[PDB]
Amino acid sequence: IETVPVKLKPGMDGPKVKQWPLTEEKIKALVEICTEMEKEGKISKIGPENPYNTPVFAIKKKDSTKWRKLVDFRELNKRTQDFWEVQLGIPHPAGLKKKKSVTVLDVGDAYFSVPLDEDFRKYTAFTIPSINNETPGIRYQYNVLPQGWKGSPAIFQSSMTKILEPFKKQNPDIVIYQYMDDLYVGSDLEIGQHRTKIEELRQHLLRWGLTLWMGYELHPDKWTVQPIVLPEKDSWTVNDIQKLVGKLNWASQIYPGIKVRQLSKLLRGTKALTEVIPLTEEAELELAENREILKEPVHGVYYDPSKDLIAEIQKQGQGQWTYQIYQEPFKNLKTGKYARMRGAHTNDVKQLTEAVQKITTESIVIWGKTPKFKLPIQKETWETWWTEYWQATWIPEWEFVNTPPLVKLWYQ
Amino acid sequence: MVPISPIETVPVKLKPGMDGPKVKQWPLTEEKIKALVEICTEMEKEGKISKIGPENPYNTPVFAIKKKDSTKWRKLVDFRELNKRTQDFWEVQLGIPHPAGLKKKKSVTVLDVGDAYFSVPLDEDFRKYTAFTIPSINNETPGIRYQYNVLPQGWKGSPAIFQSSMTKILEPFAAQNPDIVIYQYMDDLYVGSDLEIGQHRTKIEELRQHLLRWGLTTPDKKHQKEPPFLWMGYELHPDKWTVQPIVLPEKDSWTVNDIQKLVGKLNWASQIYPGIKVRQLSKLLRGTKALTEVIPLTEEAELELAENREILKEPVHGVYYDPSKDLIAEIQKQGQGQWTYQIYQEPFKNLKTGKYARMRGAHTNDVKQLTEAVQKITTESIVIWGKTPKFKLPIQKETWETWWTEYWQATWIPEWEFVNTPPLVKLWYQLEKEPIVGAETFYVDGAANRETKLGKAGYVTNKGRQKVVPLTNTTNQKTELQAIYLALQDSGLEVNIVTDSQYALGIIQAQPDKSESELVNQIIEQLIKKEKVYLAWVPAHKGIGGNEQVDKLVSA
Ligand SMILES: Cc1cc(-c2ccc(C(F)(F)F)cn2)[nH]c1C(=O)N[C@@H](CN)c1ncc(CO)s1
Repeated sequence: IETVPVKLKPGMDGPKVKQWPLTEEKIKALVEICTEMEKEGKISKIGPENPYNTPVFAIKKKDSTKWRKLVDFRELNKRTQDFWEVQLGIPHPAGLKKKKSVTVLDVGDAYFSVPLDEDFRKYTAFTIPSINNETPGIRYQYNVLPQGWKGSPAIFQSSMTKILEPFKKQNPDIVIYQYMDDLYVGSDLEIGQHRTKIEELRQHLLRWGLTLWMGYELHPDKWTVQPIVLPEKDSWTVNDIQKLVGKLNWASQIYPGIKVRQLSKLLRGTKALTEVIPLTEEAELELAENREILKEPVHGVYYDPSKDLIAEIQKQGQGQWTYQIYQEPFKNLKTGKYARMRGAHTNDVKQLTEAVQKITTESIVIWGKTPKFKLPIQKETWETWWTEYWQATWIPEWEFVNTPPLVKLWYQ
Repeated sequence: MVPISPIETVPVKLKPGMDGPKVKQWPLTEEKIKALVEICTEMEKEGKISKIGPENPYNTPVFAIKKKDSTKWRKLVDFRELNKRTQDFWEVQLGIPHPAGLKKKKSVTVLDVGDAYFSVPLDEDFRKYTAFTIPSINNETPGIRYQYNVLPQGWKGSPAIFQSSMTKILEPFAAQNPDIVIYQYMDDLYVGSDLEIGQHRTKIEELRQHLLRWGLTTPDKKHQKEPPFLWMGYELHPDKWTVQPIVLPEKDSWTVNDIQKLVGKLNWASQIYPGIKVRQLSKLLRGTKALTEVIPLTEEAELELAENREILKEPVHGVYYDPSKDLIAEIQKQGQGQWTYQIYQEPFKNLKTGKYARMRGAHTNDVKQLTEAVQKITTESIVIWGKTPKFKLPIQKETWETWWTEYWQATWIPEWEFVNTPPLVKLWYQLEKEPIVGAETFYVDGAANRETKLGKAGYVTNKGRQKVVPLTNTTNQKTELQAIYLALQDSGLEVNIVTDSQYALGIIQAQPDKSESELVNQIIEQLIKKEKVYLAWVPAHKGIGGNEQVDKLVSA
């Protein structure tokens, strides 16, 4: 019930981020939420002698219609000490990526029962904004551990190990990983029966609140990394072979052996784009060898936890989105594609926002880290709208792509 | 005596790793010293300052300026050196309230607190650094030493500590008087209500009672003003608001100052006067960096300032916000990357207006600019009214649908409807997704010499049509574009074009309708004329049949 000592790393002041404008209903929701939090002691009002600020806004999580407070702690997380005093943080379970089903449990509410270092509280300051700068902003700071702070799981991890030590006691089958305010629970178990030992964990969580009601069911073994595929046709146009030669040339940066000398010789001469050309036998062989080359994985592609993970996303149309995660260009550690059906049958930005959330989740499962995104969208459009569809308690970094990449063709 | 409630003290420290201020007290003339001994004596007997001994090593200089047209000397301490050392305070003074955001209250009373910041206690652990010295006559005694007991004017923390304290005091009064509104911005406190003027000035009195409970004295006899007011360059009337009437300066050889005082002043007018354009006046500025330089008006400038003038001739007014009515925002394209907008709730009566200038880009199109303006208006509206307005846009619904569905980037505008007020924003060309059967296939290429800057651009087609043009003073990138321009210029209404220029692809796939480059705009002009254009890319120096034979031809 006593504080654990927390610092920032020297040479770094606390965060001083400006609060961005909020709709009236979001401000109202935050006022109600923070008034209660103030009553419960989780937060307290703050004077102007606190120069620090972290932005805040309000959401509606998946399948729930009452507002939830989210604090963008991205800048504070950068400036927060890295917690390797007793333990070197939580080592990522390489087995969590390998389970046939994994489910995510919001454990963030458990942080609100443990106090935060009274010396550190001044750095968690946030501002409920006013409309039209009419009245000053309502300023609060955290007394308890805050959701979204990278220190909250680090501090709680010692006291969370005891909460699961009975559960992983009975189930050495089950990998449990925690990231920010989330508990990721995984097993090689059957689908109906994986739901069963979960809800058990739900109640085993209520027993210790004496001294968080729904689930997201990922399947990290229901899918895998995506190969480069070449078309299979019986008659090829000049255009077809041109596109084929282009993608082969592009893939030859990744795979060593992709030959296009036999295929490009077909393209010699200035034929109409829609004219069929029979495939030379050596051209047919060359494409066959290129196929076999494209079926093996890339050789010597390793994950390095010292470097950033980069995620690129291409909009492909009709609700489909492609993506690749890598650390060095052309050495993807994962690729995939986004489907549809999830809102925005007419809102590109909601799709991209949901796509960013799913890729971050898969990235948390595989490496225990979030990637830096390269978003195919103008900064001004993204910035204006992404918070109105955001539902996760974490937030990744992102930059904006302003030049249309030729690679969109090749991942289609 | 009715007892005063104490105002809670804001703890203050100076910046980490900084000492206090130690600056020497200027030599003052004998009359000026006499004035400040007078002032500090009453302020000391008022509890606002107090003499300090020789222990305090800190010192801030103090001067005395004389009140104009009046024989009242008053005091000035230059806190600049202590301001540099004081901690940073929090910055809620991020914006200035916009008149269009105020809701029309029937009675509104504004009370200035230019007095109360001095009745608020200063943190006593910090009073030691507010020390100043009144130099004695003939420097023959130690200057009398003083320190502040309350928020000093000109000090960094005074405005933030004053407003924080004031808000603390106003909370329960506003909470237990929901039938009013209290806004607090800088030294003033705005109070409005929808009750009869009788019960207004009663509750106004009640608030002044409430601030006496903390020892904060309030304007009474007249003093507190009721609409209209000249405030922050606006004119706030009971039913209406508008820019303070401010008229254009006139010169014959306009300097940099001349319109640095006129675009920033026509920017001001553009928030209520519809259709104010600034571009042909600002090109004259960013291209120079001398605060004195003159340069004549361009041929399109005095046509625009003549249009400007035709707008600043009659007073146009803005309405106050009604939260029960819908917010509407309407945009008009005005040309040369200029966009104008009006935000309103019923026709003919704007809440506010404004304009948006395109971003400094190399290429652009109308749809991207309209999108950017929608985002600007969206954020402005959330700032001012706390909600997103419904848009009326000069773009057809099907135009927007083909655009966003085929644009490589993700994009979105919120709820909006088409308004048929030309010039309508259009899609000027659309590339094909698959090759056009029956259309001639133009294999284009270009190449230049990095040393002579000479080069060639041309094409070979499937019907045997060929062309290679020699070019001077060009680069590889220019020739690649020129080759495409030639294919477009020489082909029928439908044409397939094959290139290896990733540079050209990048420009065209971005779909610009206007460019800085003379050559891109020609290509754009050629694309508009076409019926169907399929643009196919191949990698260079693979000798592909068509883009092997023409590569050779342009480097020969
Ligand atoms: C009579 C009056 C009402 C107001 C007001 C109206 C609305 C709001 C709010 F809260 F609604 F935004 C806040 N204050 N200001 C004034 C006013 O005359 N202020 C004078 C000094 N007292 C000056 N302002 C700038 C000066 C030199 O730059 S001198």
